[PDB]
Amino acid sequence: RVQPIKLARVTKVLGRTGSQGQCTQVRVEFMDDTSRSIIRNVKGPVREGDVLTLLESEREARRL
Amino acid sequence: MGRVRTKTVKKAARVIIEKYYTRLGNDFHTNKRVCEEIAIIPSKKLRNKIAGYVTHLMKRIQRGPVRGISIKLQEEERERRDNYVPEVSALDQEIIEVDPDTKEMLKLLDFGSLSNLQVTQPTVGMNFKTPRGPV
Amino acid sequence: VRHVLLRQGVLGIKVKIMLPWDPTGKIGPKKPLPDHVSIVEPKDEILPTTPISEQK
Amino acid sequence: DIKLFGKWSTDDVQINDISLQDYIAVKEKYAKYLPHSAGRYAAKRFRKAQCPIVERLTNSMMMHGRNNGKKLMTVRIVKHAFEIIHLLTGENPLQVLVNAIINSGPREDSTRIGRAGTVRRQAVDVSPLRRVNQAIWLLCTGAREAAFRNIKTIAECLADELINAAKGSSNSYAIKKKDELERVAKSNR
RNA sequence: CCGAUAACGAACGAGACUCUGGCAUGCUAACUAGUUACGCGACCCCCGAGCGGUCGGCGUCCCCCAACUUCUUAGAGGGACAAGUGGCGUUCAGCCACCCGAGAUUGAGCAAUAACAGGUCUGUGAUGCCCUUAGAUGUCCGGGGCUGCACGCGCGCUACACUGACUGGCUCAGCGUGUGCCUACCCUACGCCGGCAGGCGCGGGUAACCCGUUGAACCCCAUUCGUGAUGGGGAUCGGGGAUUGCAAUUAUUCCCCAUGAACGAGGAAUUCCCAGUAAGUGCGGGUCAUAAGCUUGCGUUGAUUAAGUCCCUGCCCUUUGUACACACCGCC
Ligand SMILES: [Mg+2]
Repeated sequence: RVQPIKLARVTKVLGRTGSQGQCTQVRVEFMDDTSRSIIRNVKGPVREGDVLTLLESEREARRL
Repeated sequence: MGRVRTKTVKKAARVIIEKYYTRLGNDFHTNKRVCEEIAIIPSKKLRNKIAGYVTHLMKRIQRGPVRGISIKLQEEERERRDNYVPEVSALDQEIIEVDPDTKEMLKLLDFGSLSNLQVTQPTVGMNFKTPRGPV
Repeated sequence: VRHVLLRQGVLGIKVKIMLPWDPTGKIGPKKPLPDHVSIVEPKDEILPTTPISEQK
Repeated sequence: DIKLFGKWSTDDVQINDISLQDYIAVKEKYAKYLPHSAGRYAAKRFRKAQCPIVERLTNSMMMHGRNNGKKLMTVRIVKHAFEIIHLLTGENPLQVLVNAIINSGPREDSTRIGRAGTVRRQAVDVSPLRRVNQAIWLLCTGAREAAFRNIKTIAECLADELINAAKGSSNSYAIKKKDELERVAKSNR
């Protein structure tokens, strides 16, 4: 029933966020489906072309 | 980052390019050597900053008309402007599109009924003027 | 810097004079301003004539 | 052909998850005899990912002021702890360290200071580089806390910390802290 | 800085500049610097090497009786410019990445207009006024004080331990000081005595010549200890011995043997910091007859995190509002 942990690869970096620069928003496409892609805010040093894991499918989508 | 060149180097580079464009070239290590004798530069750092900007500006000049003057580009302009005069004028067209409203004006000036004039059909609809405001 | 003693107190005088540049070094210094770039003026040296060869 | 500390070839180690393959540096050109190759790894962003992971462990293990420049002692400690983990498990200490890092690196966290909503504020994902950094930091902190006021040696406590993290037994300080962080991130979703 | 332009032409500041660090087996040189090579040696191997291995042992500017400058020293120069390539950008100013390269942001110094009732009259034979000027607020001498303690605060040092302490062995620096105008007081090798602090003789050095090849600490390798207020910590305190000085009591400092107190990582708060940096760790200089828990420098080991933001604290520019202009610690 619960959604399994999946993987998403960063394609683009959408700039910092978090009121202190401590997060960066990145557009990530799921390794399962190349077409399906969302935007998520992540912490730590991120560069385009790296894979990060997701414990949930949807959390957030906004443009600053 | 932090590689902005100031007035002291930019004006000097422009002046020496204007004066010695022929001697100057695309080689940084040769422009730094010609800068030894074409001008008195107190500091080696100043002289090679100037030489680097000179090479950059010459790369720009070889393609386009930079604000720094050059006698070859100036004479090329002075050629293009006074030349490419067409063998036949664009003002000796055999037929001329003339609106009937414009036709009556020549009648008073008794220069109408010329062969080169062709009385057209004026547009009907008066559909000029853009729609007002938004949309 | 010089002090002047007046009946009311002390007046401090500071005088700074920017010396003029001169290659002789007597009326002032010899080195030019570090940011001053002086460009020598060339001659014409156009030579648009036909290629000849002087024999000497 | 390299044999870090004279033994335990590096080429036999396989990285488990794709997310940390580019950031865990154990194989091929990341094959050095010693975890002491000071080479200006902080001069640019994303350069410590090219630093071999044993050297990162060594750098993180010397902390709390009392031993800050003593990197030779830390190299010795890592060498011994590798001997103990090989003795206990029978498998490659480098593989054990890699698996411990994979299992210790948290996958989510919390951030934002918006009046401290529920636990911190709003849940956030973590980058692979921060996963590796936090895993190494958690392992070193767990070993240090385990070996502070007791007879067990730093090498032994580092060994058992890495072993428990690699097997995921939740008997490790790093695993417990990671679980707590994931729990509060879930609450701050 | 590029550009737009009722502005044009300038001046200061920034930058440029000076010193320092990084590279030059390229040049100039070196008995107050060395390296190689050779000759004497000393020790090991000797089966058998022998152009064998070690020598901070002696020599070859003790002038005819070797060369060279890599190491060291320091001068002249060179070298790096966003210069080359790719992308972004008006394709402008520039930005990002990469190659080659020692180096693609090394640190400092200097530093505008205007101002503060900021600090110094206890730096000055800088100084206006005022006070005192012989029972002196001048100056000198003796003694005491500046240290004094129910308490609060700031800069620090040592620690709370086993990533440790003790004992022994081994092993590596760079800054820089050194015999005094007055002015008396230097750095110290070596030998002897003592357990130590020290003492007693002999030198050397006014200095790349002597200390000194600065045998530094940490670190490294072995020993003991075993999670305890314990061999952690060394506060407090007794007794004894030296050194400086005219004088050591309110202990100047140092040495030895005893005492082993709090302290088991510290609340609210809060400081500093981005690469040879923080930190650990010693060594110089200043003060110094005697002296560093201070400061100014130097080396040694040497990281975690970050290449962002305006959230807090502030700063700069523009617009805006103002009843403020002693300028929001305002005004009312
Ligand atoms: Mg003891």
